[PDB]
Amino acid sequence: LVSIDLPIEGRLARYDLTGRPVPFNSRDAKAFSRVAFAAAHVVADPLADNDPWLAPAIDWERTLAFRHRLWDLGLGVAESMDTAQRGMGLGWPEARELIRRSLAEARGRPDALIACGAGTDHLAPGPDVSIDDILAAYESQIEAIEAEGGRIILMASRALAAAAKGPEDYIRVYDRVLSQVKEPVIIHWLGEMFDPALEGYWGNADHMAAMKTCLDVLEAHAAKVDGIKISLLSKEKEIVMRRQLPKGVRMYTGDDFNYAELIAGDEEGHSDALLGIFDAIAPVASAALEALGSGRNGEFFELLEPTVPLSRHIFKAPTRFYKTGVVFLAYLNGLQDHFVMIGGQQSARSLVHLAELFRLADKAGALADPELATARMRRVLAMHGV
Repeated sequence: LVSIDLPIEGRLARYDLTGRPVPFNSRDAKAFSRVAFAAAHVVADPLADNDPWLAPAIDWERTLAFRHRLWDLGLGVAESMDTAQRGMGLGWPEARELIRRSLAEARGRPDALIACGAGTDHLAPGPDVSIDDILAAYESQIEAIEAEGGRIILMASRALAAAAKGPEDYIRVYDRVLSQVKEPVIIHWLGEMFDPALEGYWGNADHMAAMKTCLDVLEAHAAKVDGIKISLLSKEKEIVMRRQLPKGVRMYTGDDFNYAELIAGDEEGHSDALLGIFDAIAPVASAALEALGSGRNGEFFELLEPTVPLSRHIFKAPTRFYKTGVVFLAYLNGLQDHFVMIGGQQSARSLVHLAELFRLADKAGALADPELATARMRRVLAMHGV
């Protein structure tokens, strides 16, 4: 019986932990009936002589240990993605290095699925940045990744969102890029709540009309496109899109609010998964993907539905700070020994939010080690003078 006093409404109240941790169990992806990636976070080095809001310092050992944890659970790894703070703390040089190390770890394992974010993030949006400049940016990163034997997740581009004079520029850019990739790609449609500089991507401010342009690209280069990850957090928009998708082009859900419903699917289809939440609830997701693969849909929901409130909390407005809840949860689970983040983002959620995160994590069976989680929460409260 573990109990802790936690902040609610300016005051402090008893919370008794009541969750049964879902036990960590090693698993092979073949036990699943879905293709599931976790977009994995980065562990900062808390001893480096960096300026924390200006430039990052990474703990490689701790960062790579977390990729192995994901591979162990059968989950794939989506590297240097939005969850690894790409474009918002993690520059291209550090992203390229993380990609390089992770690929090398992967080849060291029989069971390591991994795909690497390739984009434009080394290029500043500019009033005279050209389409050619943008193609050069994409191919530069794409070639860098392919040289390390990586499959690509094709990221949305900040410079293109600012240079594009309509839908036709997206068509041309993705036409050259996709005809020049060497292997099937997963296209990433990242919404503005995650990246405000990706405003009106595909050439329209309206998501329903931007969808049209996006669908057109996938039709045009279907063989070169393994899938699309949508991160708009609009569940109706995903369902409508996954039904219009070409033969052999997968729908990877990016919807951390609605993943359980979407992964299980409807009477028309399901979607696969490429989720930042799968990082934070890795053990549970694994256990549930196994149940789903065993046609045991009841246990799938029993395991996953309790995480859903935790997830909605972690990704709540302002949503771009979800990474804080993810790394805080890693810290509670002892996957790292500190709560220091690239960009100094440990501080982007209130204490009240971190305490609520702890309760929802408890009730979702997402605290692997409740006693350790509780001690760590206590150290965090003490630091805040509680």
